Amino acid sequence: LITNSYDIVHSWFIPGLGIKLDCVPGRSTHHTFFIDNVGFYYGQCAEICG
Amino acid sequence: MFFELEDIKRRHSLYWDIYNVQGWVRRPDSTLYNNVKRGVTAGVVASLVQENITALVENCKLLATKYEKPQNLRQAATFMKEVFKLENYRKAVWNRSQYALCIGTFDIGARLATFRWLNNGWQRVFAGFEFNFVRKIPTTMLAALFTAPFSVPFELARMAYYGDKTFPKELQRGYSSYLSALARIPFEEGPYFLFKNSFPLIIRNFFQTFTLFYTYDFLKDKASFAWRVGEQNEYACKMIIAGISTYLAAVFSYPWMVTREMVDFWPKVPGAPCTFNGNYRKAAVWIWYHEFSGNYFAGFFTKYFWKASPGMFLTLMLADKVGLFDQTTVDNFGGAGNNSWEDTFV
Amino acid sequence: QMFVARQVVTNSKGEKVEVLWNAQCYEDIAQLNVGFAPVLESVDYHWEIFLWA
Amino acid sequence: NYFYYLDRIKKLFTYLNDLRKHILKKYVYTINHKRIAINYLYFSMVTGLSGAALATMIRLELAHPGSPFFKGDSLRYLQVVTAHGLIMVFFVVVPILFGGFANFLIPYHVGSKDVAYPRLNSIGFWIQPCGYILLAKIGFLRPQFWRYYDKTSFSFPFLEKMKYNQYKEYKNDYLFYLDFLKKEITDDHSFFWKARKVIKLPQYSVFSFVPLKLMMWKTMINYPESFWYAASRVVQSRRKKVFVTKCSARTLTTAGWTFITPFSSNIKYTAVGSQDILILSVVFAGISTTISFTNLLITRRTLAMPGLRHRRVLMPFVTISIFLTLRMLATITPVLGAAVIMMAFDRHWQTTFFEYAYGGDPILSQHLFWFFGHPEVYVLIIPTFGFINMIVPHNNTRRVASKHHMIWAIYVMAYMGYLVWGHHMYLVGLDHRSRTMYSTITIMISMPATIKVVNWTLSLVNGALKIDLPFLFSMSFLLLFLVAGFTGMWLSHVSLNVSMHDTFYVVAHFHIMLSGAAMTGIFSGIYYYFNALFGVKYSRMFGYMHLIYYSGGQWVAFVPLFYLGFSGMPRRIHDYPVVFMGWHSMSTTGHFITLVGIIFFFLMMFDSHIERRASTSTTLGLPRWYKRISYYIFKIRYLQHTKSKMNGIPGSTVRLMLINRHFVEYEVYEK
Amino acid sequence: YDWRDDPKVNKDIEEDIRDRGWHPETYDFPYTKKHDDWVFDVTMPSQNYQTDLTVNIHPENKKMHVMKQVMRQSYWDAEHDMAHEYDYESEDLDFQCESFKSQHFRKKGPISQYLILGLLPILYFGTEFFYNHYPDEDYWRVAHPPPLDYPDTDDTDDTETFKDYKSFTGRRMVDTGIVDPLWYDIREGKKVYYDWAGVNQPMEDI
Amino acid sequence: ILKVARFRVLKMRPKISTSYRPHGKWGDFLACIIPLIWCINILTNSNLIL
Ligand SMILES: CCCCCCCCCCCCCCCCCC(=O)OC[C@H](COP(=O)([O-])OCC(O)COP(=O)([O-])OC[C@@H](COC(=O)CCCCCCCCCCCCCCCCC)OC(=O)CCCCCCCCCCCCCCCCC)OC(=O)CCCCCCCCCCCCCCCCC
Ligand SMILES: CCCCCCCCCCCCCCCCCC(=O)OC[C@H](COP(=O)([O-])OCC(O)COP(=O)([O-])OC[C@@H](COC(=O)CCCCCCCCCCCCCCCCC)OC(=O)CCCCCCCCCCCCCCCCC)OC(=O)CCCCCCCCCCCCCCCCC
Ligand SMILES: CCCCCCCCCCCCCCCCCC(=O)OC[C@H](COP(=O)([O-])OCC(O)COP(=O)([O-])OC[C@@H](COC(=O)CCCCCCCCCCCCCCCCC)OC(=O)CCCCCCCCCCCCCCCCC)OC(=O)CCCCCCCCCCCCCCCCC
Ligand SMILES: CCCCCCCCCCCCCCCCCC(=O)OC[C@H](COP(=O)([O-])OCC(O)COP(=O)([O-])OC[C@@H](COC(=O)CCCCCCCCCCCCCCCCC)OC(=O)CCCCCCCCCCCCCCCCC)OC(=O)CCCCCCCCCCCCCCCCC
Ligand code: HEA
Ligand code: HEA
Ligand SMILES: CCCCCCCCCCCCCCCCCC(=O)OC[C@H](COP(=O)(O)OCCN)OC(=O)CCCCCCCCCCCCCCCCC
Ligand SMILES: CCCCCCCCCCCCCCCCCC(=O)OC[C@H](COP(=O)(O)OCCN)OC(=O)CCCCCCCCCCCCCCCCC
Ligand code: CUA
Ligand SMILES: [Ca+2]
Ligand SMILES: [Cu+2]
Ligand SMILES: [Mg+2]
Repeated sequence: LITNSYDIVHSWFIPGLGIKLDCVPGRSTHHTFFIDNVGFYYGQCAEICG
Repeated sequence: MFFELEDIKRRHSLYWDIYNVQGWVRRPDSTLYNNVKRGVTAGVVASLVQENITALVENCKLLATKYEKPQNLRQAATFMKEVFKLENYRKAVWNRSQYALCIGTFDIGARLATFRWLNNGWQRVFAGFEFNFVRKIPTTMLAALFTAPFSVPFELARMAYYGDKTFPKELQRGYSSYLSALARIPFEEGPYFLFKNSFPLIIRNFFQTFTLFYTYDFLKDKASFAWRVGEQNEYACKMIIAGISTYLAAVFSYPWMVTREMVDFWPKVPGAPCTFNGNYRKAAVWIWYHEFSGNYFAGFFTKYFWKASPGMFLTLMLADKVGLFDQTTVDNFGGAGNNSWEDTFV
Repeated sequence: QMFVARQVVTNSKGEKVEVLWNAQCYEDIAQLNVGFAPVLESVDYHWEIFLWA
Repeated sequence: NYFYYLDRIKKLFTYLNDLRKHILKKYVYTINHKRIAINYLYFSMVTGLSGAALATMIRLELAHPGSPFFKGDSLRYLQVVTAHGLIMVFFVVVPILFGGFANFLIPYHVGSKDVAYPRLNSIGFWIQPCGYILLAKIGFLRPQFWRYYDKTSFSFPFLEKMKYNQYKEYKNDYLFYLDFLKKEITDDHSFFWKARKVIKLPQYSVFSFVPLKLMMWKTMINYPESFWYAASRVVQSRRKKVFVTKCSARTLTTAGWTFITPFSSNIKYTAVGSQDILILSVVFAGISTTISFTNLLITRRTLAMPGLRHRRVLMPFVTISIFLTLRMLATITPVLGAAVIMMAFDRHWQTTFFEYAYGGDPILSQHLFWFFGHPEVYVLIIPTFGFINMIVPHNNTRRVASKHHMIWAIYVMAYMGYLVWGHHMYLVGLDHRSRTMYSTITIMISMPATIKVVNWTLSLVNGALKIDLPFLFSMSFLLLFLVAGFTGMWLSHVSLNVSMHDTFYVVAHFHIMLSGAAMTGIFSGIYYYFNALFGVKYSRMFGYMHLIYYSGGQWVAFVPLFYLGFSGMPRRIHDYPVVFMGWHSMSTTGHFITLVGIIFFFLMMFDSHIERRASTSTTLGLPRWYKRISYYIFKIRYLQHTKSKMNGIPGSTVRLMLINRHFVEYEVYEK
Repeated sequence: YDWRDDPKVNKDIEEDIRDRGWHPETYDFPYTKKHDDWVFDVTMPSQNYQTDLTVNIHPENKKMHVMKQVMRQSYWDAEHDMAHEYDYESEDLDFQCESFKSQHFRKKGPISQYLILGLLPILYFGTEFFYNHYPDEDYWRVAHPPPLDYPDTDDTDDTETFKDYKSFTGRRMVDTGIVDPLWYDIREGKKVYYDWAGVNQPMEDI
Repeated sequence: ILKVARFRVLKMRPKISTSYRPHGKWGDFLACIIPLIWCINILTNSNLIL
């Protein structure tokens, strides 16, 4: 997963998987994503954005 | 127009909010007839048990002062049987039963009716715990103050009735019963004879009713997580909450009643002015500012606890059963919950 | 609150002298009761702890 | 005399004028440290109430989903949250400790007539109000002050100047002015409002929609006010829907108390307004701090009594903790100032310090802020440990356990907190090498905290305990600290921190620390120095009520927040999934319980002054029983004092008989 | 001398029992009066009975004495204190005199202002919310549902909802139980909520 | 907790604390075993997930 932001810093958060990725503008952070089960997960952004 | 002050009536325009719930809405059952009926019913039943217990305990003490207390179960059984057949016990039960009817109908009923009137409309939060309980504090305080002095005329009439029985025949009024004494005292000694120096009773009643109704209402909702999430026994939790409520009511009420002992019963120093000038209010202030709590907490159980607490505990259980502490809870995202349904699912 | 005890002791020169035991505080002059009366109550309140600097 | 009544009035005027001069000289123009500290405490109460009010707004909004309080104003909620954080941190705890306690206590604990800079001490106090107002009222104040139902179209056309721009050219070039006047008049010196309501009246070919209040110029001409009354709440139409926007400009918000860039440092997202005021106010607060620790630190170094110049051990623990924190503030204040100044330049001058496009480093802003950020919270807490370390030995009649080790325990935390600022930036994307270093040092910080906990516990054993309200607050402080620190140690768990970052678990963690521990310590000191501050003994009754309700509220308010954090609720969100209704209602309930505790505290102070009774030291002049002779002296006087206090109540025999034969209500007599 | 200020002569002065034996006007500033000393004959006899075999001490038989109230804090004297603090500007040398009486002592004064201090949380919160009407003028008002089809149908939609419930689809949905029963009835030009809806009736349009 | 609340009050059994100053030299090291184990457990569990 390559996380990035268009305008400001956001957070790609999935509490079910326990994954929190900060999408920072101007960066191409690479993360490892491995879901070891069949499931459907929801999420909400976890960084003040506006 | 009618007198110096004018009650100006004004009209206003429409206003509405997003949410129509969790505020103040008067329940349909909150009416003068219904609230008074329920309050009187709960008070009378609680008072009857309270006075019967008080009569039984005092008769047992009276019998024990002349005979050895029970040594085993068999001696206890015969002791109770003898107490029941005592001539004094039967008369005490009859007179105190009348006292219960008057107190439960004019004092406990008034407290419950006023509390329901001022606190029926406080809705609770759906799928949650009622917050902003501070809003209910003024209502309970208003009810407690309003109904505080409704018991003093009866209590003084009770004391006058019993105190008359111990005088010689020449100096004895000769009251037929408590009701006769209550109906005669106003015309003999005057209405103020039933209210003079009533501060100890008034403050006692206020601190009893306020901390009993409010604490039970607060605890019965805030502690509901025990049986709402923990799957605990709801009735057992309510009984425990009622037990806590009555115990606090006794603790906060007894110290103000101790002023009677300090002012009148404590021996007076020869030649020196009275420590409290015969004023109960000043004695209560002294108790309030006294450093050692145990000094004025002595005799809490032997003197006051069992004469008041059993009555208060029953009143809460009876009031809860009839529905004096039941509030209305509705979903805030339901049809009537809010006026904006476009964001209840989106 | 001024002195908590007193004693009379004969020093090596043969003269009897009076020794007084001052009241003390736990490292906190603020808690110390600065008073000039044989009274436990803290009656005197001083705006200037060091009047003469 | 024929004017005896007038003469009495003349005396009253003289008395009032003299009192006015006395009050100004003694409470406004004074430089006395004790008076300044007392004024600091009263200011703290006002700011504390303001912070409490902001907290209440947050809880009411978070009570249940759907924005019951702000009704969709996400921007307004964010401003209120930022105001709550900044006010509580820089204008509640800091004034109480470094403003009231430090000014009141440092002269006592160092032996100085006054601070080294009495002028600066007075200056520091009188500068606080402006910063407090700026950071506290941002929730109320917006650049777009008007509400959504204000018809700004009735006032903006008057403000427009391009309408008369055609006349500007001829005001300087008269050559063709006459030709210009010969044109056709269409809208010169006139306003026409297009129809706002559909009207079908064939009788009239034109309709008037001028504002009603602007109908007649005979009254407008002499009225010295802007034409806003016309547009201010003149229409009954309203829409009570959450999805209806209340602020047209979506950028009129705040980036929290952390100032995250580029959101905080770019007008495209956080437009001009509250954000800029916070930036300058933070720099303003930093300079106020610069005056504060400069005066106090030099006071210790230059005016400390002989024998205490360098022996930090001898001084009371609160003074030791205060001085250490002041040194921390000096080290970290410049870093915050530089970061905040750079934010101001980027917003206005567009220096692109935090713009990645041309070399900016958005993460640099977080580094500089958190470099000061973490030492700040350590600065807030370290002074709190002092209260328990002084109160417990005082009431226990025993020396504190390992005072030297506790001093070094706090010191190691002080100068090792400068290398853990990055645990607030684990997920930002920094290198793993730095990430591991921050985690490793952060967990090691737990050890010195454990040292203090064991020392606190050991100070309660094998002593003469004198239970008092300050002692009870100390026990409540200890109980809250144990959970507070333990939760923080879990946050050091890197894998758990990934899920718990920017969730309510962190919110729960530092509320138990700040709201729980720091405030309990502050209240513990207030009752410990109540006689020294107010000159009268406190009322134990309302004091007990304040302790029980305040302590209870903090637990009920913030313990459920841990459950929300585990559930996965993010932070700074005013509308949340329905599944969080249960615990948020508990959290709101706890806050109201805490507020009830605050009510008792103010009633306690009011009741105490009503009592207005001289206070008596509990030690009776024997703080320590180092020898059996001292113990006997205390026992002899203590028993004598107890007899005098008991001299006015009946003996045991009289009391028992009165209690036994109290009942006098019987039916039959004659035996 | 004035008998109006003498409690013994003037019976209108309400004596404070809690301040018996304490006269703030008689304090010294600095206080240099001794009011406590060894007290005996209360429970411990002053005489000697250590070896008296025929005498046994019974502390339970304690005679009651005069109540000893806790010392009252000093009360300020406005005229005296103001003169004491008063210093002549360009006529007084800037110095501290040797006498310790010049120390500025704190004396408690009027207690009325502390009532506002006790009620400050109530006053402050009331000002913050009620006086400033924050966050709006409708949050703290008693809630009233909108009138029928007010302000517009797109927002209220009472008539369409009423028809939907009364339609075939509405009855089926209520049968499923997912949709709760209708909570209002459209009377002759007015909307009336059922008593079980738990909401006040809509305010009159005037 | 039980001992302090039952006997250490002035009423029951106060103790004459004659100790002037502390003399601990390595109690901190001994006590820090427990938090040390906490750090080891946190590091071990955290790293295994990482
Ligand atoms: C609803 C309001 C809700 C507000 C909620 C607010 C919440 C927040 C704040 C809460 C705290 C508030 C505290 C207030 C200040 C209290 C100060 C204080 O302690 O000292 C006062 C006073 C101290 O007097 P004192 O000089 O020290 O004398 C000491 C003696 O021991 C005792 O004194 P005494 O023996 O010399 O006098 C006893 C008093 C006894 O008075 C009573 O029992 C009446 C109740 C009020 C008594 C309050 C004291 C008197 C105040 C002045 C006059 C009051 C008039 C009546 C009330 C309205 C005006 C306030 O006697 C009289 O004053 C005259 C009695 C006349 C004979 C009886 C006739 C009764 C009327 C019958 C006809 C009309 C009704 C039936 C027919 C209707 C038509 C069909 O103490 C009290 O009387 C009790 C105080 C207890 C304080 C605890 C809280 C309870 C307060 C209850 C009072 C109100 C009862 C309900 C009536 C009002 C609402 C309807
Ligand atoms: C959690 C702790 C963690 C750290 C551990 C540290 C090491 C161990 C603790 C240190 C040693 C403390 C020793 C305490 C017992 C002293 C001896 C005794 O039996 O007491 C009677 C003794 C009076 O006897 P006396 O000298 O013969 O009386 C003659 C004259 O009356 C002179 O009397 P007076 O003028 O002093 O007036 C007394 C009057 C005025 O004093 C009061 O009313 C005190 C009010 C204190 C309020 C705070 C306590 C919590 C209130 C309930 C909240 C609900 C949840 C509670 C549980 C979870 C949270 C702890 O109180 C009474 O009428 C009697 C009070 C009830 C006595 C309780 C008997 C059991 C004591 C053993 C420990 C109990 C632990 C269970 C929880 C507490 C149960 C009470 O009372 C005192 O000296 C005052 C202290 C009483 C106990 C409370 C303090 C300990 C608890 C601290 C909790 C800290 C957190 C608070 C926030 C909670 C928020 C939810
Ligand atoms: C969340 C976790 C919370 C943890 C903490 C709380 C848990 C307990 C912690 C550990 C402490 C307790 C254990 C040790 C002491 C236990 C009690 C004891 O030994 O003393 C006995 C003593 C009885 O008198 P006595 O000492 O044997 O004297 C006899 C003399 O012959 C004649 O007596 P007298 O007339 O001469 O008067 C003597 C009276 C002198 O007067 C006093 O001293 C009374 C005032 C005491 C201080 C009050 C404030 C402090 C306590 C409350 C705040 C802290 C606890 C918070 C609890 C939160 C809820 C969990 O002396 C005393 O009572 C003083 C000593 C005992 C009380 C104070 C020390 C213990 C703390 C209180 C325990 C009871 C709590 C009840 C529930 C509390 C709910 C808030 O106390 C009791 O038995 C009262 C407690 C039991 C009441 C049961 C009934 C309550 C409901 C009413 C029902 C009405 C009838 C209908 C029945 C229906 C059934 C289905
Ligand atoms: C039957 C049901 C009950 C009905 C209730 C009716 C009354 C209302 C409720 C009051 C509360 C009662 C509950 C008990 C609480 C306990 C305290 C208590 O009341 O004890 C008795 C209390 C005893 O007073 P104390 O403080 O212990 O000492 C008095 C001795 O004279 C001291 O002797 P001294 O020679 O040592 O001192 C002389 C003078 C020394 O002079 C100075 O130090 C001068 C200070 C600088 C000049 C400015 C003074 C005037 C401005 C007020 C202060 C502003 C700064 C503080 C900020 C907060 C202000 C609230 O002393 C003062 O400091 C006196 C001024 C005190 C100012 C503090 C605030 C008083 C008002 C309390 C709240 C109630 C009114 C609310 C509305 C108005 C709020 C302002 O006596 C009273 O009953 C006085 C009630 C309060 C004052 C009257 C307020 C009436 C306002 C009407 C509107 C304005 C008209 C006048 C202006 C000119 C014409 C337009
Ligand atoms: C006074 C304030 C204060 C104090 C003292 C602390 C102290 C500590 N803090 Fe905290 N922290 C904050 C205020 C504070 N913090 C704030 C405000 C934030 C968020 C800022 C923002 O983003 O807005 C934060 C955020 C924060 C994070 C980031 C979480 C995230 O964003 O994902 C971390 C990560 O490790 C952390 C760790 C710690 C640690 C290890 C301590 C250590 O100092 C604690 C050491 C003490 C112990 C570890 C106690 C040991 C326990 C016992 C002896 C009792 C044991 C008993 C039982 C287990 C029953 N804190
Ligand atoms: C000292 C710091 C401090 C204190 C005491 C508090 C106290 C409280 N806080 Fe706050 N809070 C923060 C610092 C503090 N907070 C910070 C830094 C943030 C992060 C903001 C962000 O990231 O944007 C935050 C965020 C925050 C949120 C998150 C909002 C969101 O993200 O959407 C919430 C939610 O309820 C909240 C609630 C509360 C409550 C109910 C209290 C209650 O404890 C309040 C009760 C009142 C008091 C505790 C003080 C009362 C004062 C007095 C009585 C005067 C005393 C005077 C003397 C003793 C002289 N706080
Ligand atoms: C620590 C202190 C604060 C504690 C938390 C308080 C939170 C709310 C703010 C209240 C501040 C004042 C204290 C009042 C407490 C009791 C009344 C109360 O809480 O009011 C709430 C309630 C209305 O609220 P409700 O409608 O239930 O809200 C949900 C609606 N969907 O209203 C009612 O129940 C009706 C009450 C009527 C009487 C209220 C009188 C308040 C007076 C306050 C002081 C005003 C000072 C003004 C100064 C002016 C100076 C020029
Ligand atoms: C509510 C949280 C916020 C308030 C402050 C919390 C402080 C926490 C301090 C730690 C010690 C207290 C214990 C923890 C809090 C109480 C229990 C709780 O939070 O409720 C959850 C729990 C059931 O949760 P769970 O098992 O997950 O249910 C899933 C259902 N599918 O519920 C249960 O199993 C019920 C257990 C109730 C115990 C209450 C004890 C505290 C209250 C005062 C003492 C009450 C004494 C009388 C109890 C009578 C019970 C019949
Ligand atoms: Cu995107 Cu928060
Ligand atoms: Ca919400
Ligand atoms: Cu940190
Ligand atoms: Mg983040």
